[PDB]
Amino acid sequence: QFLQWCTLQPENCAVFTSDNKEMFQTESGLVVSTYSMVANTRNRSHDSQKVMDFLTGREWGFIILDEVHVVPAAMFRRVVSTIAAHAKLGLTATLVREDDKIGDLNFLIGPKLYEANWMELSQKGHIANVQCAEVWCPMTAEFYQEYLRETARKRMLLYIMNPTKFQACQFLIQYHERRGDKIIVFSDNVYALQEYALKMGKPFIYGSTPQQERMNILQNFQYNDQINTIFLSKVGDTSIDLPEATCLIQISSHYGSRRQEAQRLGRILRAKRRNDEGFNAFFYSLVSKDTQEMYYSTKRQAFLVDQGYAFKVITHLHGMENIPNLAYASPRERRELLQEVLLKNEEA
Amino acid sequence: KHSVTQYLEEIPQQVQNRLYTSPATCLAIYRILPPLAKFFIMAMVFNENEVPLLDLDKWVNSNGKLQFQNAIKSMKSLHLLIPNKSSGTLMINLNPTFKISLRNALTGGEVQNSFGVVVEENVVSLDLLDEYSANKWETILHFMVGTPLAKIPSEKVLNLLKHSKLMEEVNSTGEFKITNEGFQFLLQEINSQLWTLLLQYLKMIETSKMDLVDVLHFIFMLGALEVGKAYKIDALSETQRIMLQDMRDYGLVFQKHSNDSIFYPTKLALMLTSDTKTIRGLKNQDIPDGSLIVETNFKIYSYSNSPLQIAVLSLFVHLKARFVNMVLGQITRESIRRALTNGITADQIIAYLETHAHPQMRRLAEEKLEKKLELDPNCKEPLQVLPPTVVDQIRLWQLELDRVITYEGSLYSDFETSQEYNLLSKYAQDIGVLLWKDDKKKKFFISKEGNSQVLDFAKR
Amino acid sequence: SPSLLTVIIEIAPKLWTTFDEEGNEKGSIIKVLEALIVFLNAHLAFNSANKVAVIAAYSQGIKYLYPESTSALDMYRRFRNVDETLVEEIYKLFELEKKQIEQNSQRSTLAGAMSAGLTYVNRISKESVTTSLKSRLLVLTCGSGSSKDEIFQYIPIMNCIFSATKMKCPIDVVKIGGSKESTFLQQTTDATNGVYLHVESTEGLIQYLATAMFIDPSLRPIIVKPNHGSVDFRTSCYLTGRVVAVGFICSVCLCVLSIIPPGNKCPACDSQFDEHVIAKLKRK
Amino acid sequence: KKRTAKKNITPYQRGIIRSLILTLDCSEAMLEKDLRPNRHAMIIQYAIDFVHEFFDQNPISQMGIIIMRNGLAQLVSQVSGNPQDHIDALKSIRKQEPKGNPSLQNALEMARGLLLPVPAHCTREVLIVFGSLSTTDPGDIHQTIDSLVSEKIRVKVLGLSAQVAICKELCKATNYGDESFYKILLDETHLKELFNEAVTPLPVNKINKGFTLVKMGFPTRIFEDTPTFCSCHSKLVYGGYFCPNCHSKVCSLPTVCPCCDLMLILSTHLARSYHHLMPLKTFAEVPTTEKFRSEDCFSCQSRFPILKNHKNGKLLTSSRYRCEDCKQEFCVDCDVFIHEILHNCPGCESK
Amino acid sequence: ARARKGALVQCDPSIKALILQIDAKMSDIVLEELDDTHLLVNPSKVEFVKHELNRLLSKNIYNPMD
DNA sequence: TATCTCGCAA
DNA sequence: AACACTGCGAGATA
Ligand SMILES: [Zn+2]
Ligand SMILES: [Zn+2]
Ligand SMILES: [Zn+2]
Ligand SMILES: [Zn+2]
Repeated sequence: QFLQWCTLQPENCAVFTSDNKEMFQTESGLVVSTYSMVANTRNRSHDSQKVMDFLTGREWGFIILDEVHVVPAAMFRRVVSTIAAHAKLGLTATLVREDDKIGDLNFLIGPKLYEANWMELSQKGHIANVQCAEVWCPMTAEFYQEYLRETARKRMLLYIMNPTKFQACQFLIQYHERRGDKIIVFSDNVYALQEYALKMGKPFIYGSTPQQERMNILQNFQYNDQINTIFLSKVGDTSIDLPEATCLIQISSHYGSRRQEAQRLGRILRAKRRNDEGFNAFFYSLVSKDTQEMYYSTKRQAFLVDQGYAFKVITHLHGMENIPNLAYASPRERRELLQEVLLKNEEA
Repeated sequence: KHSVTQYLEEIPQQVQNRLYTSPATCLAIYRILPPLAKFFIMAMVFNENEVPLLDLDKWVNSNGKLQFQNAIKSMKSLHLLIPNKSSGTLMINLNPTFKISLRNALTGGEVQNSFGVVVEENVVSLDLLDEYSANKWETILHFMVGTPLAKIPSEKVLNLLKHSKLMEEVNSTGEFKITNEGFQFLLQEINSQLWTLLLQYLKMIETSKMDLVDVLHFIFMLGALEVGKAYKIDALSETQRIMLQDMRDYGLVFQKHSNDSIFYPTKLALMLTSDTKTIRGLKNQDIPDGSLIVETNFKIYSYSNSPLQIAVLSLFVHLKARFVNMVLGQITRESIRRALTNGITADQIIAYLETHAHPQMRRLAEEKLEKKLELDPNCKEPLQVLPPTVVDQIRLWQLELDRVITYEGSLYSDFETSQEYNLLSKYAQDIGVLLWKDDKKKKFFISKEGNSQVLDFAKR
Repeated sequence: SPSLLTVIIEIAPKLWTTFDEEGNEKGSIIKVLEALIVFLNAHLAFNSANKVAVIAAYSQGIKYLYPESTSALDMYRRFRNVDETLVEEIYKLFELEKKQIEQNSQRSTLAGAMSAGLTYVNRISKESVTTSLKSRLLVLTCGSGSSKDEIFQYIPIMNCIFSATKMKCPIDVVKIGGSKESTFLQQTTDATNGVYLHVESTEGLIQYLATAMFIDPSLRPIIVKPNHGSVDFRTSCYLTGRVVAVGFICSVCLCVLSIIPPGNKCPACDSQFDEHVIAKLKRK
Repeated sequence: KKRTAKKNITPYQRGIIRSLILTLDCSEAMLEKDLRPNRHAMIIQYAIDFVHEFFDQNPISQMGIIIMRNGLAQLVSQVSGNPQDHIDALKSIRKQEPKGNPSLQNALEMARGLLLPVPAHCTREVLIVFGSLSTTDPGDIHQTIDSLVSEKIRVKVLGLSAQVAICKELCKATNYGDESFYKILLDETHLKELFNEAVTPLPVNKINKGFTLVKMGFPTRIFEDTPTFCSCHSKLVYGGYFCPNCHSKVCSLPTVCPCCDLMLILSTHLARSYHHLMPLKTFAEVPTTEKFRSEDCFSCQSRFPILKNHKNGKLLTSSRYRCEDCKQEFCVDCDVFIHEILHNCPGCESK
Repeated sequence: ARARKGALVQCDPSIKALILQIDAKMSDIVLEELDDTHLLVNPSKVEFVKHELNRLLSKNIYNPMD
C-alpha cells in the first residue's frame, strides 16, 4: 500500500513469514519483518530462525515497529537481548498498552517525542466529516414471531432477510447515483450477501473468490463509472481501502466485532482524503426495528462518539415512497421472500 | 398547568359576579385575559350601550382571527359578558357589575377592599424578612421534594400536600417524593409552583367557613400591591384573617411578628402575578448564583450553585462527590432514565433548561441565541439558539422508552361532495392544518381552523 | 410588550386664551389636562407597568413634568403618585407666568419639545437594553390663530421625523383648534406611521384619546384612524409662498423656488447661476 | 486625553448628488486568512452594510457594483438607484468564490465607460476596495489615470494591509492633488468606520465649477387598490405615484420617471441633504474644575456629572461636554447621539 | 358543526393490529378504526393500553442487551 | 475465562 | 512428468 508509493524498493526488504520464504542473510539493504516471524510460536519453518540468526550477526542499527502493543513485550525483550541493536523505534497506536511492564519499551527504545493527537489530525481535512446515520427501516409481523422461536445463531437468518431492507437499500443506491457518489457497501454474512449482490446487479468480492475476477472489478470501479456500487465481504476491506466513494452503506453486522467494524470503517475514512470543501462522507446502517442487531449497532456508534465523530438518526428519508423500483414492496414479493427465508432456515 | 383561568371560568356565574363586586379582583383578572380580550373590554367599559358583534369582527383583519375566537370563547366561558340575541343580533355587554367595578377602579371608585392598604412606617427592609420569606419557601420546597433534613413544620401545608397528593410520596410512611405531581412541582419554577400550591390550598380549603368571595378578595389584595399598614389588623374578614394567617404560614404572606399588625406584603404575592424576575443568615448575593451545566457534550459543568437547585438537577442526573463549585454529575440517557423511572416526560425539562440553570448559562444561551431570528431568513441555518442536538438525544431516550403515536383534533364528516373536501384540503395545505385526509371516507381528525374559516366565509 | 408613551403637551397661555377666545370661554385647558391625566393613567394600566413621560412648551422654554428631575436634593397608588406629581409640577409651571413671560412670543418651542422628547426616548431605550421598549410619543397642541403657518420650525420638525423613523418610534398628534390642517404635523404623523386628530375644542377628548391614541404601542395590524388625504405636494416657494407642484430647486442652496427665477443668486444662497443655464430653463 | 476633530473647514460645499461606483475585489488574494471568515466574506458583508447606509444618506444618487475576477471587470449591477438590486447582486456574489488576479486597470476603464451618461451636475466617484498587492494590466495605466482626471472623476480606495505605490498615485492624482483619500486600514472596526466615512459626500476645497439648476418634480400617492397597474415594471401593483408632468404611474421610488425622464423625490431626501450641508460646531468638553454648571443633563436628564473631590476620580474629568452656540451642557451619551443620529442640537433649537 | 372528538392514533398497520389486539384484550376501548393507518379511541384507557403494552414488550423482548 | 474467526504454513 | 492436508497460535469474548 505505501512502500512502493514510498521510496522503498522491496528488492532488499525481504518479507519473512516462516512461510513466505525470502532472502535472509543475503539482503543487501534494509529488511521488513513481523513480530510473528521475528519471535513467536508461529515459527513454522526455520526461515524465521535463520532470519533471527542473521539479525544477531549484523548489528542492525535501527528497528521500525508497527503496533507492538498487540504482541506481548516478552518476545520484544527476547529479541532485544538476542540482536543487540543500536537503536529502535516505536510507532505506537494507544496511550496505554499491555506492554507497559516493569521494563518499559520506552526506555528499551527511547523517550516519547510526538503524540498522535487525533483532535489535531481528524479535524483539519482527511475524514471529510463523518456523518454517522442509521436508517430505521420497519419490520414485519410474520418474521417477528418466527424470530422469537429461533435462537443460537440460526436466528440472525430471520433478522437480516427483511423485505423493507431491500426497499431501503435500493432507495439509497438510487439516491447516491443522482449525486454522483460511489457506494461501497459492507456486510458480515456470506450467503445473505450473495443473495443481495446478485439481484441488484452489483459485482461482488467475497470469500474464496478468484483474484482474476477480484482485480477486474477494481479495474471497473477505479476507471469505469458504471460500477459505483460494489459489494465487499471482509476480504476487500482488510486488504485494500479505496479513497473514493463518499457514501458508505452497512447492511450485515455481526455482534461482538462492532469495534472491528469500527476499525474497518475508520480505515476507509482515513483512506478518503483530498481536502475537499464539502467532502461529505455519508455512513448508513440499515437496522431493522426490535431486532438484536440494532442494539449491538448502538455499541458501534458509541465507539464513534469516542473518536469524536458525530452520530445522527434518520428514521426515513422523504423519497423512498416515490421509488417504484423497490423490490419486495408488494405483499406478494414479501410472501415470496418469506418462503425463500423459510427455506434458508430449513437449510441452515 | 391547571391554568387557574380555567378554574376561574369553572365557578358559576352568580359567584363570578359576587367576585366582580370587588374592584381589585376585577383589575387582577383583567391582567390575565388575552390581549385581544383586554383591548375589547377596555373599549366596551365606557360607552354605556351594548354593541353589535359585527363591529367587533370588522375591528380585526386577516391573519389574526384565531385570537378573536380565543378571546370571545374565553370571555363567554367565564361569562364576564352577556351575549344578547336581542333582535336576533348579538348585543354584547359585560356583566354590569364587572363594568362598574372596573370603571370605579379606573377613576377613584368605592373599592374599600382594594383600598384596604394602610400607609405608615413601613419599617420592613428589602432583605428585612424578605430573606425570611425566601428561607421559608426554600424550606417547604426541600421538605416536599425531600431533603436530608426536612424542617417543614407546615402541618396544614403537609396535609394539603398529602391529601392534595402534591408529590408521589408515602405520607403514611411520611415520604414526600416526586410523583407526576412531584415531577410537575419540580417543573413549575415559581409561578407554576405558587399556582399549584394555591390551587391545592383552594381544593383542600373548600369545605366549611370558605367565603370564596372573601378568599379571592384576600388573595388578590395580597397580589395587587403592598397593603402594608393595618392590613392584618383591619383589612381582613374573620375567615379572611384566618386564611391570611394560613398564607403567611405558607410563606405567601410576609407578616411581621407580634401576631397582630398591618399586612406584611412579602414579594411572593407579587410573584404570583408578576411573571418577572424570580430572585428573592444575612448573606445571599446572586443574580446568577445557579451555576448549572449543559452544552453539546451532554456534561455537567457547574461553578455557581444552589443546594436545592442542584438537588433538582440531580433529580435527573447522578451524584458521586460534591465539589467546591461543582458537583460530580454527568447527564446521559441513564441520567434522564432516572426521571423516566418516575415517568417524568422530557417536556417540562426542555423549557426548564431554556429558562432555569441560565444563571450559569447566560453566555451559553447568548452564543446559541446569536440573534439568529432576524438573520434566519437570510442565513437559512440556525446557530443552535435552542440546541436541537440535545433535543434529539432526549427525544431518542423518550422514544426508546415509549413506542406510541397520538394526534389531537376531532373527526370530521358531512363532506357531501368531493369538491368541498378537495378545496378544504388544498386550503389546509396552504395553512398547514391538515394532519391527514382522504376523499374516499370524507373524514379527518385535525384542528378546527379550516372548518372555522369555511363556515365564516359561507355565513358572512 | 412595554411601551414608553411620552406625551408632549404644549400650553401657550396665548393659545390658552385663544382656546377661551375660540367658541366661548366655556372651559379652559382644564378639560384637556384632566382628559390627559385619565388617558395617561389608562396607558399606565394597560401594559405590564410601562413607564411614561410628559413635556411641556410654555412661552419661554420647555420643562419636564412627570419624570420629575431631582428636586428635593389612590388606585394602585402609582397612578396617584404620577398624577399628583404631574399636577404639582404643572401648577408650579403656571406660577411661572408673567409679563416677561408674555414677552418672548416670537417663537413656539414645540420643535424643541419633540426633539428633547426623542432624546429622552433614546436615553431610556439605551439604558434598558434588556426588555427592549417599543416606545412611541404623542403630541397635544392647542391650535390657535395669529399665524396661519409658522415655518421657522419647519426643518427641526422633519429632523424629528427622520430620527423617529430610524428609532422606529411612531409619533401621534392631536391638534385642538381652528380648522387649519397643520401641514407639517400632518406629514409628521403620516410619514412616521402615526395618526392625526383635529378635534373640535370643548369635547371631552377622553373617548377620542382612548380610541385613536391607544393603538400604536406595538400592535400595527390595525387600521390607523387618520383624516382625509395627506398630500405631499410640499413646501411653497421660498420666494413666492404659493404651494409648488412642478418645483424648481436651485442647487447646494436646496431652496425650492417658483417658476419665477430672479435670474441670479437664488434668494436663499448667494449663488449666481449660469445665464446659459437660465436660458436653457427658459427654452420652454 | 481626547480624540476629537479640531474643526471642519469645508462646511460650505459638498457633492450632494452622487454616482458612486463601488468596485469590490474578488481575486485569489482575497482568500487569505486575516479577517475572520476570510478577507472576502467579511468584505462583502460590510459592503452590504455600506450599500444600505449609502443609499440611505444619499438617497438621490445611483450606484453600480464591479468585481475584479480573473483579471476581468464583470459588471454585477447596472448603475441604478434602487438599493435592493445591488443588495441582491451582492447576495449572489457572496456565495461565489474568487479567482484570478485583480486587474485594476480593467476595472478603472470599465468604470470610466460606465459613468459617461451621468450628467454634469451629478458628481462621479469610484471606491476601490483593493485587497491585493499587485495588478495585471493589459494597457498603460497612467494613460487611464490621465483620461480619468480629464473626465473629472474623483476616486477613493481602501487598501488592505499594505500600501501600494500606484494606488497612492491614483488617489493623489484624481483628487486635485490633495492626498487624503488613500486611507488603508489596520483593524476590522477601522474598516467599519472606513466605509462609514466613505458614505458622506466628499469635499476637499472645490474648484469653482459649474453649478446648475436641475428640473425635477414631486409625485402624489395614488388611491385605488384593485386598479393595480404599473408603468415602470408593467405589472399590477396595488397603488403608487404619479409623475406631475409625464402623468404615468411609477412604483414606489425616488427614481427617474420612465416616461418623461425627470427626477422624482418627495422632500425627505432633500432633508437628508440639508442635514449634510451645514452641520453643527463640535461640542466642547467643559473644563473639569471651571464649569460650575447645572448638575444634570439638558437634552436628557442624566446623573453623570462629577463626584466632587475624590483624589484621582474627580481629578480625572467632568463629563459635561457642552455645545458652544447654545452653551448648555450635555452628557456624553447625549452628545454622541446628537452628533451621530439627529443633528438638531437640542438647546440650540430652543431660544 | 360536526366534530367527532377522541384519541386519534396513527402508526404502521402492524402496530395498529397489535394495538387492536391489546385493546380487545382490555375490552375494546377503540372508538373507531378510521383506516389501516389511523385509529379513533377514547383517551380514557389509552394510558393503561400503553402500560400493558410495556408489560408485554418487557415479557417478550426482556432486553438482553448482550 | 470459554469461543469463535482466521490467517497461516505448506 | 506427483507429497501430502489440515493443525495452531494471534485477537478477542460473553
Ligand atoms: Zn413598476
Ligand atoms: Zn413622468
Ligand atoms: Zn443627557
Ligand atoms: Zn447647542
